[PDB]
Amino acid sequence: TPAGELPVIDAVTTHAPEVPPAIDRDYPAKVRVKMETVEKTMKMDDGVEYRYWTFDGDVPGRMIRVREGDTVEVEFSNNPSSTVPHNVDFHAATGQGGGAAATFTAPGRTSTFSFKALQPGLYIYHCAVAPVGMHIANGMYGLILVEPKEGLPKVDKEFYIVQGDFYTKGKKGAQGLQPFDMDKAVAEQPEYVVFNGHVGAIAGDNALKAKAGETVRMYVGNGGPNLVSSFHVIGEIFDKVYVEGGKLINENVQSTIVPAGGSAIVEFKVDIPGNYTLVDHSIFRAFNKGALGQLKVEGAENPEIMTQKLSDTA
Amino acid sequence: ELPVIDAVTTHAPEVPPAIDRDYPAKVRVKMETVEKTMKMDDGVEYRYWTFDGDVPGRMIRVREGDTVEVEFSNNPSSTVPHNVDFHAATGQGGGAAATFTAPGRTSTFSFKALQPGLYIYHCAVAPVGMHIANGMYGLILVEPKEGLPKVDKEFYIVQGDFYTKGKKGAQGLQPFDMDKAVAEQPEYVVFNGHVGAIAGDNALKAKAGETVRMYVGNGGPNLVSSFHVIGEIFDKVYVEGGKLINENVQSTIVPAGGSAIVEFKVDIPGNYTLVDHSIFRAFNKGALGQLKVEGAENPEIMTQKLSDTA
Amino acid sequence: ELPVIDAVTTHAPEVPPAIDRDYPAKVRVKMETVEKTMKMDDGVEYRYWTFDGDVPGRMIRVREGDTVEVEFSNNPSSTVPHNVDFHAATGQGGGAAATFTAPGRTSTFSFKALQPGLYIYHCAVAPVGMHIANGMYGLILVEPKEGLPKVDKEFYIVQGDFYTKGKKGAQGLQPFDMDKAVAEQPEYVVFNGHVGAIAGDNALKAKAGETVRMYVGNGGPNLVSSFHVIGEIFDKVYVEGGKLINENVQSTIVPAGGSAIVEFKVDIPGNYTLVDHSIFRAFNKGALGQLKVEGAENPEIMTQKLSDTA
Ligand SMILES: [Cu+2]
Ligand SMILES: [Cu+2]
Ligand SMILES: [Cu+2]
Ligand SMILES: [Cu+2]
Ligand SMILES: [Cu+2]
Ligand SMILES: [Cu+2]
Ligand code: NA
Ligand code: NA
Ligand code: NA
Repeated sequence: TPAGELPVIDAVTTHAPEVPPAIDRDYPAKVRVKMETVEKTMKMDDGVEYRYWTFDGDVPGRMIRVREGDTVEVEFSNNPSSTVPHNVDFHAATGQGGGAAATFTAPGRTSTFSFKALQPGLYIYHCAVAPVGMHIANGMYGLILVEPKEGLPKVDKEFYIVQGDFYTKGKKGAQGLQPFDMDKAVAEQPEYVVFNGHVGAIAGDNALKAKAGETVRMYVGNGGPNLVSSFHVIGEIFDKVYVEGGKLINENVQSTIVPAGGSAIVEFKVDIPGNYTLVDHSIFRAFNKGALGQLKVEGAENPEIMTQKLSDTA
Repeated sequence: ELPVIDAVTTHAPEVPPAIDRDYPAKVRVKMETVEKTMKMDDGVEYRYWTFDGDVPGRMIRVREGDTVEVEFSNNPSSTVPHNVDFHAATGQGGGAAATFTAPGRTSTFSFKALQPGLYIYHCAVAPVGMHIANGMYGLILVEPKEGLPKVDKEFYIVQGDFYTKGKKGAQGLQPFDMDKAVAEQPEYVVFNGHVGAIAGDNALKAKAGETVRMYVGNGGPNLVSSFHVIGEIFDKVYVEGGKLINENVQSTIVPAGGSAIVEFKVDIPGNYTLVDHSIFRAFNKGALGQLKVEGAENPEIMTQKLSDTA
Repeated sequence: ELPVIDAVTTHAPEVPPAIDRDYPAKVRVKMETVEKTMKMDDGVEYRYWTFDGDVPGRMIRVREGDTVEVEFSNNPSSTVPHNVDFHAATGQGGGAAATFTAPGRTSTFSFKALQPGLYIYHCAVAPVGMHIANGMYGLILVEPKEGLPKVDKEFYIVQGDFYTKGKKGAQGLQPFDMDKAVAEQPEYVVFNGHVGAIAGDNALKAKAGETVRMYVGNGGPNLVSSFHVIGEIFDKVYVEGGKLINENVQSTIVPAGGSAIVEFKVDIPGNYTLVDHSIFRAFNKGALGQLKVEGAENPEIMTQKLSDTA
């Protein structure tokens, strides 16, 4: 069926950690997506600035949500102030470079192309301009969720989380604007490992929020470029894991691998209030390089699941 | 309320016996944190921080739906506080906040084991990486309500990476090296705390024809293990320690802060070698264990060298 | 006893024909270990240690329940002994002890392939890591008794990490660098022994509409691959080379000393890139292959650039 004969729907995309609403369609549609590539200076950590290359102004790019069988029409613009061309490779797309050749766009230009989402899953998209590693390492990646035809189960809370490793010339903590360091990248020796582009992006005042009793689903991406994440939530167990973001489901998992350029979906029920910490359990990444997020859960205590310190004695 | 049962815990590589119970119970566990100097390798000493005096901590075995009440003691000679985060526990820090214990003090708390699996537990005192890197980790097995299938031999194996200021082989007491840890460049990668801890005279033992199950933990702090047994194939793998079962696997990933269960039947006698198949860890950094199998040879499965010609 | 059959082995990226046998057989395999200098990249030489003259070794294909008889020769020009450990073999060293062969000698031994799967084989002479790092690894496929599903194209792909004294790009003969190996800091990461071994004029080839299966091994010694095909999605993944099947996976882990099988149908023409998606390995260290697919375009699946405006 030609895509021009399908009803046209403007995509609802979200900035991390938000997720677009679930799709209540039982028929294919032509989904129009607008993306802009912007090079901009942002805060990586306290007193540390970095020149990010972004989809739509932050890291990761905005999340896209479509249904298996949809045609995705992408209007791809590269901001005039950009120093280099950019494009996008959708791991959800079947064909040359996942769309990279069709979306090769110089600064001040706009490209359009479309692809059919043939297979459900949770797919990384990222820039593929040479040198690809640099474009990825500077923050050009995001997730597109392709729902199964029948949809996914309903859950109370959904979060959008993408891990990435960053390579600065100075050591972590070195102040000022820090340029990209190709040698550390080739050596796979990052200074920062973060969720959603920046240290503390989903921690402290920016923590994720939920209420006791709610079911939580996390769409977890790994833009890399290099590291593989042992993803874990302190204080919780994964009721379900879509292994490597695929169809296969594992259960009762404490820590699951997220491949580089890959993904995973994890689900768990937050039973009792508390502060839950997302980490890459290659643990020195979490507590020394920034691979640390927080989930605030409010509600009524339940001693039957866990008690506090009942006593301390000599 | 629930009947109270004293936990049977075991020092690696031993495993507690399977649970013959069909009802929930309150299982009492005693844990002590002890800082002590032990041998890492020939002529190399290390200041370990341990649960119950060695690395890994003692294995705990409970049943889905049990209440686990932990009596947590910190030796008076300890220099810092310690606690425990059970990946099996649901709630704040897996119990870390409730078990924050200064030297010479005892804490108690409890949690219900809601989900079966094989869960790492470890200290979570800041700086978390250092407490883990010094050896404070172990495994707790939460059986399914119906139990696990019977096997002849069960082993308790936990990999960890260690960071010494001196190069591997440097003699004497070797302090923890924060810079190498942050860089993820360990000097030692071992099973159960020390080079040779389950090799040579400390090898695991079985008999030909017996079914073997290994509960494999990875305390990290940083490395991911490509776990493999030289000379054998995994008939079953509980993927990442979860419910999903894989079969006919030669090498399986054990995530950092994660686990795996593998099963295989040892068909013929011989020495079978446990390794992290990121192989320079095994044969240069110490990630090497041995399973000695006794019994009658069988040429139909494998022969010795049949001929040597020019 | 058993009928005797001479093995059909293949040079990468080719795969032996599927087995149309419904009965067990004695499959005779001849292997020779050869040390030889070859091109790693433009103007870069390396002293490879090989099974049968290249990296990886030739692929072996047998049926579950077969007896594999190996005639193992070590070329007289070799400087050290070599052997082979089959991850498919059950028993001492996977055959390493039985095939320990000095230069100019020949060893024979046999093993029964008890379990189906896709198994790494590699040399295990001390120092094991160096023998592997110099290129001594390959794959043996043990079919299930009922065989595998039919596919149009089958490819044989093995990733390996290499450790040279000089930085990648340094011209001339590059010796093995033990220090970088222990640090797991490779200069080259390649498919099938060399930069470009399956790219450009050596690219893999298929036709639009064909189903493709890749037998993907990771000889290591150290790295774990996030295997990905740019422009495609894995319809099927035999997780870690085992019996378990995943679907709709973009990137799958290949453990060190492990394997994976992936399947996908190439719908439209184009150049598809095999990479380790630890992406600096692909575009800076050489872990890059190409699958060129010819056929008729289909804008319904993907279009070219439809417009370029201001
Ligand atoms: Cu770009
Ligand atoms: Cu990609
Ligand atoms: Cu501690
Ligand atoms: Cu933990
Ligand atoms: Cu050799
Ligand atoms: Cu091996
Ligand atoms: Na829960
Ligand atoms: Na066996
Ligand atoms: Na396809």
